[PDB]
Amino acid sequence: RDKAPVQPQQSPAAAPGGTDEKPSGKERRDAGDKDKEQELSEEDKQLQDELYRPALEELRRQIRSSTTSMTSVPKPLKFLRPHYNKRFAADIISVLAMTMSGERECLKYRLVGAGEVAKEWQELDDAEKVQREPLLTLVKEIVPLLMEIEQVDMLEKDIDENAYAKVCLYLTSCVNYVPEPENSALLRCALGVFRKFSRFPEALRLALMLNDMELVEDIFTSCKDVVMLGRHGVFLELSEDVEEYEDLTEIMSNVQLNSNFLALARELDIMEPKVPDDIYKTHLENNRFGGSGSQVDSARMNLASSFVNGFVNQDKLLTDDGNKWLYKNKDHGMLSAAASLGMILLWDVDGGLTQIDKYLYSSEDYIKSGALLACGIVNSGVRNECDPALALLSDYVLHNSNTMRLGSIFGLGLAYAGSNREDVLTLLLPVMGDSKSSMEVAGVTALACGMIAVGSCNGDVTSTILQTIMEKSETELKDTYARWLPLGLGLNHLGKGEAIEAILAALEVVSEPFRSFANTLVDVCAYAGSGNVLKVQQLLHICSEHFDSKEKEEDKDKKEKKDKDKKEAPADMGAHQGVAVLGIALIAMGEEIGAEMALRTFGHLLRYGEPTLRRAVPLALALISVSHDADPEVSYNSIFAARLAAMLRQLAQYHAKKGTLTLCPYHSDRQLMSQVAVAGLLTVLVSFL
Amino acid sequence: DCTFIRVSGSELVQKFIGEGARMVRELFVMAREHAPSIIFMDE
Amino acid sequence: LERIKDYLLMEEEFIRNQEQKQEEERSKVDDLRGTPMSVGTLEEIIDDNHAIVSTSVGSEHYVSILSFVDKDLLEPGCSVLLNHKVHAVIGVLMDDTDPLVTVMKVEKAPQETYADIGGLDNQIQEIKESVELPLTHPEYYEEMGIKPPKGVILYGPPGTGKTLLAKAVANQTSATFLRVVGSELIQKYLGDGPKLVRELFRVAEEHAPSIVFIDEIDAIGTKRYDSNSGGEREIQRTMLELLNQLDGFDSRGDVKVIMATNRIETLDPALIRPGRIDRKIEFPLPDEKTKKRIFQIHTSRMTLADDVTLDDLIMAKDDLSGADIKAICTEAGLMALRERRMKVTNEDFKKSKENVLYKKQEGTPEGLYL
Amino acid sequence: GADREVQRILLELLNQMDGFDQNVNVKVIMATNRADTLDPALLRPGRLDRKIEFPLPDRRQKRLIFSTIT
Amino acid sequence: DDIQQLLKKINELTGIKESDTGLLAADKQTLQSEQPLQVAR
Amino acid sequence: LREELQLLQEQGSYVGEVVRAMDKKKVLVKVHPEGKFVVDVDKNIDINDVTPNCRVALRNDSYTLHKILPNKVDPLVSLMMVEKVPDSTYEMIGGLDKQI
Repeated sequence: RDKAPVQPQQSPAAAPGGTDEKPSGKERRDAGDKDKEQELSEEDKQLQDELYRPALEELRRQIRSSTTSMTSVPKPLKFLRPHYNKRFAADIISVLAMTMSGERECLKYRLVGAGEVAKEWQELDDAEKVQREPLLTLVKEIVPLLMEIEQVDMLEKDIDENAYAKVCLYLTSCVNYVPEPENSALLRCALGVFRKFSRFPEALRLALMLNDMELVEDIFTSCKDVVMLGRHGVFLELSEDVEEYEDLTEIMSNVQLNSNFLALARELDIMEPKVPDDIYKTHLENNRFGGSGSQVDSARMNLASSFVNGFVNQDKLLTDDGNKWLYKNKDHGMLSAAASLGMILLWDVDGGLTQIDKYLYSSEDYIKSGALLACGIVNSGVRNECDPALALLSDYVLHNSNTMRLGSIFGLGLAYAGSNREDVLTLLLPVMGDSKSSMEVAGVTALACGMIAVGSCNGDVTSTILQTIMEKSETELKDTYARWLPLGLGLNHLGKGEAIEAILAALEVVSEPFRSFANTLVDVCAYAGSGNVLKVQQLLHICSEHFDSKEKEEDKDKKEKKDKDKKEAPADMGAHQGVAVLGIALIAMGEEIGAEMALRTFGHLLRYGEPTLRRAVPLALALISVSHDADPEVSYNSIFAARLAAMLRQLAQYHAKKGTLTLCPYHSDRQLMSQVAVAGLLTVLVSFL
Repeated sequence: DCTFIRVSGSELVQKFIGEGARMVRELFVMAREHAPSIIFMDE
Repeated sequence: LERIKDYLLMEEEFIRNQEQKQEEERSKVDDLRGTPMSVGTLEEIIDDNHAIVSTSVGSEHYVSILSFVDKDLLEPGCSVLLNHKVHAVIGVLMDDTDPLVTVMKVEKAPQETYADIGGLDNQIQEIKESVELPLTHPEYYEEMGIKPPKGVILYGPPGTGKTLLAKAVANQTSATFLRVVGSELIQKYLGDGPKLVRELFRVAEEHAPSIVFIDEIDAIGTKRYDSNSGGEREIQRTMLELLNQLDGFDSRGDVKVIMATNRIETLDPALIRPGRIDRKIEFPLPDEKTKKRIFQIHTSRMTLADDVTLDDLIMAKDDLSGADIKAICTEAGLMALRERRMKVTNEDFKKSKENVLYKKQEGTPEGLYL
Repeated sequence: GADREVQRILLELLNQMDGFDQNVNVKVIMATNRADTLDPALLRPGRLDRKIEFPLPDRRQKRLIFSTIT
Repeated sequence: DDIQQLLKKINELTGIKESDTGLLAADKQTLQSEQPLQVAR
Repeated sequence: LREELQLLQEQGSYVGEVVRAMDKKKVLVKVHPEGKFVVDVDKNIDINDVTPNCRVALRNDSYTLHKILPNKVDPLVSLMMVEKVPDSTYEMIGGLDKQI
């Protein structure tokens, strides 16, 4: 219990009655009270009274923290300077100091911008290192680097409870919900504690997000300290971007410590175990050469059929299937079949010269130019296929070596990409200065220096892509130039973290929607994705723009932006009407594992009547699954059974059977409604192992 | 304040649940739609 | 608290779900349509652009289709749209979604996937290569050209997790799922069970590849009722319609027949024979080790201190189930909230242990022949 | 169909059987010989409280019946 | 809870301004010649 | 007002039953005895108030909707009247409180 002996103890203002009631209330504070603090309305008058007045602060924060207060609740603790693993400690530490210190860190982290919240914050950090429960105390102490000294404060014993838990939930919520400038603190102090820790591919994912060059030297003196070996060569090469294997091969070409990291981490290693084992552990049958190879001839689906048989790779059979298949083939299909031998051969350095050499310097411009194209396809570590085309390149309008400049300048964009590799670009100054009426000259100009130019140091607005900005706005002709030049512009904008290059090109470039389409291309390729919903509702606003191609690319940005929280990626784009919008979602599925909701959207997107959008479905439909697979194939046989429809059928047989290298070439494939010359640039889309 | 239900044995009661068509499980419909539902039954 | 986010996303999904001329020839077809579009029923189809229909009372007419919707959508026994003037067939009507579909066709992948197991991963492998591999990756059947297994029998003690496995395969699904309780096949009429079989597997056949699961199928052979006209000479005929249905004719199709019993001995060996059901699957009470896994699953999302060993709940009782362990968890929670605590201590598992094991853990009336 | 009409006549009887007036004395006296084929939802308080059979007579009762009829 | 609740609030905020962002002759004359046809009971 | 009684001398209407409305501003009505009829809406009504098993006032000539009718069915009230369980409260089962 009864409150009859103990309720009127608040009624005298005597100090000894307080100084023996408050340790007694501390003893009864293990359950708080008998009840939900029905003393509040009588002891709020005691606010004005002041020996053990910090114990009066403990009573006051106990009762105000017992009912409710967002700023007056932690005030007796920040005036108290907390003084005097339990149930009592679970009360005034694990829940009262957690909610109370949480609203103090939130209300002052949003209010002022002191050190009292740093002392109490490290006091709760220490107190929850006593309680030892992560992943709620952690996500509460994020919003007060502070997190850096928290990680070197807490990371002593629990390696995986902050490694597997905190870095996954907090990296996932840090690309999902937290904005950018704290992810750098995640990456750097994660480099600290993960530098103190083993299992180095967590630091290599820190290389995927940092793109740091000190990390690769530390992880290679440390990953030579940890002697599988070629396997971390393999996902080293698949994990890395285009810059840090050239920076890596120059700092390791200096030191290299065994030279076997020069062997692994440029080329030839990430591919020497695979292709013989690709022959060994797997066995493919001749009845897709014969069945999918007996899908009928019209010299267009023979072209695409030889393209399907070009991606059979139980050997290099289609490299040496006789003659008169390419003799039936036309010019950019002669690029396709002169490059098909390289598309069978993404290995065999020495064999590439002696298989392509029959088709080098031949009687046909597309045999030789597609042959040097295949020389760009086969490898990325030769630099001896540079000069037989690199010496020929100069034509100044419309000669053979401009097509060999297509396949060879693009093939050297495939083969090499430095930190900023520039002699090929000084060769590119008479290429963009050449400006042939063939589109793919400036096409593979922007795409080639853009493949060198991805992963750049937050991009640049240097004179290379600035030169193709001014020489782009030189001529407003053949609007595929106004589409495929901001391709490579935005590729140079890639490597951004914080680029205001969208504002720089938004001051230089913008005009009538060719160059406002350049504006929306930089808007796409400079904004790869974070928690940045402001441009997602801006995306919703300029989604309704009357120009229906900045709709196409600007809304096409979605599969780049929200590729991780992919529950949001299904939208009502099929429920929209601007049919290229159904194209946009039809891009936004992608090449991944392809869930039943994705294939359920391919049920309706499979059934559409235009040959361009009907041509747009089987690419991602069979690309997302690279019977089960052949059931939509025979369903397309039921859809048509023009040559566009037989060509999408061959496209589906083809595709059936954040690394930038798999991010570029489909965005290079986004202007499909055009010539078989552009279908000569269809055979460039290398993104598979 | 739950809907008190008593479904004992009658074709009347089956006609008020469904029409006596196949089963009783439209009582699940009238119980989810009256989700504070207390049902009582006999021997 | 996140109730603002939950109720905000709920009201946002509700209003967004509630967010649901130029074409002249379409308006001309709308003028071909009457404003009172009446509804008819097909009997036969005559190829000369007009067929025979049936009225609500049965006035029957030789009327034509508005030929922009397809007449291949029309089948004998489909509801159509009729005019009042010449009573012409206006167009295809969406079909009547019966209580057979709205009750039996479970649209929901119900509960947890294969992390809800204990003592499994052989039977998961058998349901995987017997059902999921004919479903998800039937390309090995192209590699060799060999038939899949047809039927699955689940059997064992009650509370084993036949329900758990049925809702796990009902979770990992891409086929239209159906569930039937085997006690539902006997009614107060003559000739009802076979009609339920015919329309049942007809509905299982018409839509898509489907997964038909029927549980407690032994409750038709060992149960008798006064609420039954005829008797064993109607039950036997229902078993005969299930017999010819399960081993019928004319390309049965991608309908996975999955059935569950408790006892196995009182069943028809003409239904145990392969050809109907090729995967008869033993369900034992697995092991005392994955007990701790079922304790880990059933205590994985509740506040609980250490206070116990699971070996104390291993060297306690010989049979083992999610029904046992789950009742230890729930009854321990009843003791914990009975003692108004969180972080459940040992004595709740002690009185929960004795309460559950006495609860059924007994026998007959003591002595007997111990 | 004919069973549904007798069913709804029983619905009319039951629905106008519980709640007549509670003051207006309508004395409904129903008679059968059979007590088997009956709904117990009829045999309810408020509907029908007393259950009166006419048993077979005995010696002296049949003597009095004979003294009356003869 | 913050990842799922925050991402769900992000998707709901995406659908909200999307909902706010929202705002033959094959046989027809022959059928018109079948309006002078007959019901044929 | 008395000259305005030919309004009361106008043709009456039908009571219908709305199962549910379908697209393009039409509804489905079964009347007192007949089949189902996809009939037309009026202007001064609400598609947002299309309720399942809702009676509406239906015009008899052109089958246009007129007014929504309340007091629909009461099925659980009807079965409650079929049962007539004794309405009980706390104060009448004295003599034991443990099971309570």
